[PDB]
Amino acid sequence: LFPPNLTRRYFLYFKPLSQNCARRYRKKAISSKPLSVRQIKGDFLGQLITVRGIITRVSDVKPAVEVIAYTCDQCGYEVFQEVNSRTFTPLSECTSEECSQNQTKGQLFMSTRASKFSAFQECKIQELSQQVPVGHIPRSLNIHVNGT
Amino acid sequence: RRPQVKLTAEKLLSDKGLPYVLKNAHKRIRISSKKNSYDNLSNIIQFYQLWAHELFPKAKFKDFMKICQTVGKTDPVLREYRVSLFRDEMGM
DNA sequence: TCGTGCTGAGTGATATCTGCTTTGGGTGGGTGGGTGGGTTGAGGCAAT
DNA sequence: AGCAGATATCACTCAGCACGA
Ligand SMILES: [Zn+2]
Repeated sequence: LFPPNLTRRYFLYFKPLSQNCARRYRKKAISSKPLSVRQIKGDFLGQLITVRGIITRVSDVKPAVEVIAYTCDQCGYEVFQEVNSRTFTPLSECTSEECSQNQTKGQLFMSTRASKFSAFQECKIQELSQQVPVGHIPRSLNIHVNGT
Repeated sequence: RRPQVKLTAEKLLSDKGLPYVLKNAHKRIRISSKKNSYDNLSNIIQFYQLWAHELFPKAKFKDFMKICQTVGKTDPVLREYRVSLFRDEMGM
């Protein structure tokens, strides 16, 4: 009746494959191999990789909304919405069974008390001096930090 | 091309409706000689308004009243029901 | 003067289709403004 | 994609008459 993420009270993270363990079992550890910002290309998208560099900027901790809870003035029921994007369109009209049945036009109002939020921080990582080629300018890559 | 919701005789006669009013309307309503007249009027209107809301959320109270009026004037089944009620009470 | 349809066209109303425009950046302009943002670098000028 | 204006097709109210009571 409610999204699974709403009641979750934990965060999940992946620890890269240690080089020692990979070499013990005769395997290559792509995830734990350090890379520069330049070496991160478009073919690496969607993979678990490691980046080596110097942090140049960290933003303030802000709440990022994941599940939004609404209320019906007429119905008396609660609605939920899942956010997985930069932007979202708020609900305006009730979708409950009661409302629908009865034909009652009830407006939805946002409720921040019952919503789910996660701490968000945006950081910038820049190339080290020894990683830049000859006659090149350093590059930076954005970092998104969520949870604990 | 969408059927409108109406306070039909069917509705009125359901378990949530007139039978509901008869079953539990003396317990909740109480006119007190020690209370102000406005308070008694508000209590009666409170009970009937909550019942109406439960029954037929679309309309307001006054609107509900009006609708009730028209339904009662028009519907022949409702008339039967009412008469039945009255008859059964007169037989007691 | 109540009840029950049959007629009815009027007075709605609400469920239902037809056209912008936007972000921001010169792939809309300077007869939309510079107090709605951009905006660091070079250049010419007056007071110094 | 979202929003504001508009068209047109959807019902509902007061209107009034025939039968009989
Ligand atoms: Zn509702």
